[PDB]
Amino acid sequence: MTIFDNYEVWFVIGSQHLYGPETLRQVTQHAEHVVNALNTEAKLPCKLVLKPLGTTPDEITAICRDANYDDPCAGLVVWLHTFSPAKMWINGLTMLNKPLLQFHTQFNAALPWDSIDMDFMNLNQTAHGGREFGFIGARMRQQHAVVTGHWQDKQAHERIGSWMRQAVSKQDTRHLKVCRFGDNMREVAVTDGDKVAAQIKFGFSVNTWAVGDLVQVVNSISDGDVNALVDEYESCYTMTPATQIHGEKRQNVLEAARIELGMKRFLEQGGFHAFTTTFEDLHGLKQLPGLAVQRLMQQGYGFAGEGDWKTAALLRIMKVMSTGLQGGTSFMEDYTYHFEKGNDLVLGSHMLEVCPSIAVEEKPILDVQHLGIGGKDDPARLIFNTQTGPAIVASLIDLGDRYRLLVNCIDTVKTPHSLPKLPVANALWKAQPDLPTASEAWILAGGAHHTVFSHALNLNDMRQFAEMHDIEITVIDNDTRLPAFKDALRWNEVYYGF
Amino acid sequence: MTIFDNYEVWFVIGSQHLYGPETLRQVTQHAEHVVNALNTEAKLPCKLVLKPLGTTPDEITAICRDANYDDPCAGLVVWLHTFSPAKMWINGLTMLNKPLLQFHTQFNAALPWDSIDMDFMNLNQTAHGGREFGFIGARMRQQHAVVTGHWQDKQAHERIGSWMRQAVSKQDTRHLKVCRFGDNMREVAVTDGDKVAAQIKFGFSVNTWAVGDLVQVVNSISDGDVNALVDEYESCYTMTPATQIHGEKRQNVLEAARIELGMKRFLEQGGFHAFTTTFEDLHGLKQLPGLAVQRLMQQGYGFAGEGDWKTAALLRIMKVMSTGLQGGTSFMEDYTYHFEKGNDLVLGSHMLEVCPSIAVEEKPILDVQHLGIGGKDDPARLIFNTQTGPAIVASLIDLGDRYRLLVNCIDTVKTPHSLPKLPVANALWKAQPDLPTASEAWILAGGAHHTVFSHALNLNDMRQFAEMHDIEITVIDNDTRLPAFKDALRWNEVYYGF
Amino acid sequence: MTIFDNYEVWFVIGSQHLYGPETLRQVTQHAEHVVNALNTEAKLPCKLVLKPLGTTPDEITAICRDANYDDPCAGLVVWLHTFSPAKMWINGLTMLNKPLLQFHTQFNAALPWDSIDMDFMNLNQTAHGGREFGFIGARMRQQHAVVTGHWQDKQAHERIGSWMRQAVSKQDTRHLKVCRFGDNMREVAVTDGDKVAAQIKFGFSVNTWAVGDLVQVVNSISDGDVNALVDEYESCYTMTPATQIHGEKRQNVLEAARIELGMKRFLEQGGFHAFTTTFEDLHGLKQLPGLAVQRLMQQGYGFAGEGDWKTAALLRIMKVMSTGLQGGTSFMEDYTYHFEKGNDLVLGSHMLEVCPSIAVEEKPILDVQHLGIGGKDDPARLIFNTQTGPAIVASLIDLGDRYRLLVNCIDTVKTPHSLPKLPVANALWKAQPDLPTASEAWILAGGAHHTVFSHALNLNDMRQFAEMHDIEITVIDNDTRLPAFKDALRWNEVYYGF
Repeated sequence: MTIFDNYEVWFVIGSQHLYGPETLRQVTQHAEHVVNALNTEAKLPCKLVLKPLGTTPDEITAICRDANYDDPCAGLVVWLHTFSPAKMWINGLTMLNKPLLQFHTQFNAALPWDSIDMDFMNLNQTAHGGREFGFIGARMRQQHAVVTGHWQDKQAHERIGSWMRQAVSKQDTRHLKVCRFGDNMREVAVTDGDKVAAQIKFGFSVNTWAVGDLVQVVNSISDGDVNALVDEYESCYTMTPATQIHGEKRQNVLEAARIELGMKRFLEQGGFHAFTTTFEDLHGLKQLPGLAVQRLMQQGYGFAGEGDWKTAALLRIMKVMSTGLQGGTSFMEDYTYHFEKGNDLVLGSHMLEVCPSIAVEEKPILDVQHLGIGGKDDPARLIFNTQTGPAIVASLIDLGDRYRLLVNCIDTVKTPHSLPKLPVANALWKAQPDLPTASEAWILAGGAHHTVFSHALNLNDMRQFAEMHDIEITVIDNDTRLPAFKDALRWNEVYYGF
Repeated sequence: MTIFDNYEVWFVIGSQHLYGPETLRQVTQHAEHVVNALNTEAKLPCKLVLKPLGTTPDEITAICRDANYDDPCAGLVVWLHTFSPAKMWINGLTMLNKPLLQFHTQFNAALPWDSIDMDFMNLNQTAHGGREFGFIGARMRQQHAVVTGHWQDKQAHERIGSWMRQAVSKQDTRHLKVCRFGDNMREVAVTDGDKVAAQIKFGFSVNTWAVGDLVQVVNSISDGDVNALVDEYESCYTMTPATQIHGEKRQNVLEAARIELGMKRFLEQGGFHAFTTTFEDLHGLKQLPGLAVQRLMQQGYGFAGEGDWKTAALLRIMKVMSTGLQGGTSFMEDYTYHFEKGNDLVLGSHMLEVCPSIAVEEKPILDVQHLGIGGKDDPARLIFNTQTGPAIVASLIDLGDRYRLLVNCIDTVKTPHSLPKLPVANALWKAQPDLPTASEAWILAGGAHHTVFSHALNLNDMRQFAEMHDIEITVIDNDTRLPAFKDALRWNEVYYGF
Repeated sequence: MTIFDNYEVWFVIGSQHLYGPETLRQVTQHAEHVVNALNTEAKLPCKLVLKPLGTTPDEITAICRDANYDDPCAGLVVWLHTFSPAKMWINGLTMLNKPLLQFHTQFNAALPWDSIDMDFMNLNQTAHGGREFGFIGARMRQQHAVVTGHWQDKQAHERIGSWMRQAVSKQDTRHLKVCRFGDNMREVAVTDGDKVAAQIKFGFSVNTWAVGDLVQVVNSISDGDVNALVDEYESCYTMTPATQIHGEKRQNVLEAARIELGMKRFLEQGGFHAFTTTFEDLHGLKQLPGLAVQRLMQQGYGFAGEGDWKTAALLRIMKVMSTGLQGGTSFMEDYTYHFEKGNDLVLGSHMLEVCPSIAVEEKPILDVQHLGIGGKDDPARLIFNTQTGPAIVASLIDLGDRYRLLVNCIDTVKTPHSLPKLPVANALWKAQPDLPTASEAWILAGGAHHTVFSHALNLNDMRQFAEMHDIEITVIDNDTRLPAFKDALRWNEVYYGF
């Protein structure tokens, strides 16, 4: 059902062939226990596969070599059970293109004070075997996450799982394809950048199909398929008068449905996971994609406005990252502010394309469209309010020589009064320290008007993402002060400038 | 007539106000003498304007301040007639946005052995004044050029003017706009890159207009204007049978003409200096621009193949750069090779778009057109051979964190046999160390299949260009040997890495 | 027979799916033809295996994933028959742990002037395809080798063959295991270093077994096996009076034979490819291994003196690298100098251990003399002179933070007089530029007394070895002038440090 089902994390036990046939018989026993117990009762993002024992250099190397080849292998989890001379792991860890997590754990939870003896110690001694291995990861300067705790520790399952979540995100993105329909909005900087660099670093691809190629597909959709989707609109949304049968903008709705169906067929047949649109190039289309883009976002496709491939891929990444979690995740742009002592708010939205995934209700579908921008018909769109609660906004920017991920922790809030004249959906939030510091820190630290908004993911998730891809995370939240913030920008600039 | 006539170089004399009103009266005399003589008899790319004497700090700052503000000022050439203490220049030089050359010259050629005294020595002491000014330039790591010689020395004139050329090239590029008709060829790397970086570094802009916008201007061109251009095709070119009036592909000639006029009206109204096309987006166009692009390249515009804005911008830069010189500057792609002991040759061409400024003859305008690529009607193009003699091929590439300019010296040669079946123009050359070494260095050293070919400019011009923009020049010529070539790549990597 | 024959180089063809089922048929035809002919008629170090066409991104990534997994795959030679957009290669080149060479070739040698057309040019377009691929290697800063030439050019074969040698070399060294009997000689800096850094960098393993473990195996070898080897000694060497039956040191010949068998059985059962010994620790051994090490060197094992694992390894690597070539390859030490005008010579030798692979005649085998260093009985050894001709002397040293490969081009020479009182085998050469400059340069550039001498290999092989492992090559040859030599040492220091 889920794309987590297409991945596994390998459970690899580290130790040494020089123990004994019986001793190693005992460690597999524990391993088979803990792994089964975790798969059944730990509710982890995906499955753990116990691999044979990593005892000798050639076997550890063999595990890594298989791990690289196996496309369902999203990373390794190594339990350092006994004492596994890090030198065996060298050759393996050198070749290994898949992430690693050391689970620094212990079979028993309490120390058996009265029955502890050398034949115990000579089995289960992760306390120092774990540390020897920690060194070689540090010495080689490899990522290597670390989680400590007993294997039944619910808090440890939580940390282990979020790591698996990132490990899976990492693999998927290697195959993530973005389709652009036209180029960037002219004279814009932040949405521009080096697609080659992005593919090298993250693995996602970005290529552009001419709006006309889309238009051909849009124009081939049958009137029946068109009408069928409008029946699903009628059942999913609250149709305004102009929207219903006999309404003045009834045709503008069918045209929207058509476009959505053309964009769907196009993306499915091209195998794409995200896309962009541009209002400066819609020759052949009746209206700018609105409703269409909203529903596709909800169905899982990433998207960003004016040719903005970075955000579009980021949306898809974070959408996949959020699978099985409760929360929304949308393309988002800061539209305007409300200045008021103690209640500085940011209204978020876009031209049209906001994802219903973050909504509360059942969404009105209107046109009231006269969208002057683009020079087209009145586009259909979903209008709605955004759910209340803790959220994050993230932006990935290209600084030229490296990437930086800015994430601002925010809190969404109910609109204080209705919004009758606003023909687009809205999100409304209080930005973390406070608006001035939040905005100033965001502006100082580069980084853009386009973001991904998410109720599902949090600061902890984005920190792991940044580490997993070795990029600077710039954090804006309740603990942000600008002097420290500025210093961190500088000190990171020399660090990541290497 | 020339765009060199909208620019001038400022002749600034350095001295110090402590010499005497009459010593200063004599340096001005020399300066007026020198400057007048050079404008009259040195045949320099553009005019020298003698500014007032730079004797105090405020005076020198004022001159730099003016130089910045004056759009026609392409740079300064400074003569240090006497000692002009360098601190006086610090504030002027810290704000100076224009490039600078020290003309390390003297009024007298010969030393007047029998008359020389302190009077003569307090006047004209460039021998040491020029060295004090060198210090400050080097101390501030500013890219100051130096030419040493007597002011009448015709070799100095040459090098002085060669500099003035790059100065003017530098200013024009700050206003160079590129129009892209669609995006990069999909999946292609070299043609891609950071348009923001390029604008920051070189000052030229790259933005994309929808083929639709062009298509609109192509369709509005009137029949009379179309047939008028076909009257100049018939007068300029040798028309193949299919090209003439009752010919089977007369229609395809008229359609090329209209594409040309549409492209020219669009480019003129947009104020553009170079442009690109992409065969993966020709919706609304009858045929891929061939003839049209070739005549626009001859008329001055930069152009490159598959949304390749760097090479297109480069073509325009090098065209402008080559004004008043031996001409022959074109878009080029290395098409195929000829392997034979002591005669390894490269055939250069492209799909269609080869500029006729490098032609010998006066060229056939054929259709024999089946161009499968792009999937449009049969293109009109110009077939011709390239002139014999020394040339260069240049490629500017984005290494992500910086740019590299590759230049290969070459020698074009008349084809040994006719090319009756090849429906495109052709260059044919010997690459200068030899083909294997020249191709291996080019491959090793980044940088691509698209190039700017030129008879009119040489390696020393490109060297100054690279100096002027502070970028690596990777040189491939008769003196190239691979081990040392590779070492330079390494050592330059760390140098230009900060 | 060779260990080259357990390795294969993959012939990987770049193209693109958009060309057509028939165009792609023709490239596979050329491919089958090229590869087939090279396997038959090119005499390459090992076999080329043609992989399926690399046409789409997922196919190219598959090929790299497979390439990594397959133990016999030693590298890839890629021919970009057609333009093959390099972004398709990114995800694969990112994971590719195996070395790559672009063979910039063409199916035809001569341009078919009278028949060449778009058809021919749709197919066969390496001239541009190879350059786009060149870019991506250079942008990703990967080591991609390149050879340009028609595929029947015999010099291209030579150069491509040379690359494969290094490819096969690199894989074999990944499995190379060194066995140390004792630790490094006390207070020596050269032979000491980080064995982990080495394993990380090169993949060979160094681990010390105690001499008591070797002494056990030596003591367990039966008398009949010992005598069986003394038969093979009598038939291979010229035995001195004291060596022959009834000779005063006949029992010393048996004790060497018994030690030779003790080490060979120990090395076989351990799976070792190279080893070291130390005279400060020979407890339980009747004599220092002398003839035993020389014959094992001949038989292909790596070896250096007092716990010098780096050189021992290097011997094995360079012996394996040289398989099928004509030349010696011996462990060596710079024993003494001859100082004369125009006849400055260096006598090479060691305590005992000099490899008979570099000898001329059939060697005398003596226990001629009393080795008074850290031990007991007079050891047996092989006395001989070295071949004449061009050679190289090399050494890998560890500068703490990185490795450096010193290579001095030399010329061996017949000994101008007999050597009747020297009981060790000797080499004698005239070091390039000259003895004062070569020895200074060698001392200035870190490295040490222990070296690998080799007639078989040359400077070109060592240059390719250094690139393959991204280490500094420090070359000392006729072209070496010291100021420039010091300069490079500096400029490399900053390049490789960081």
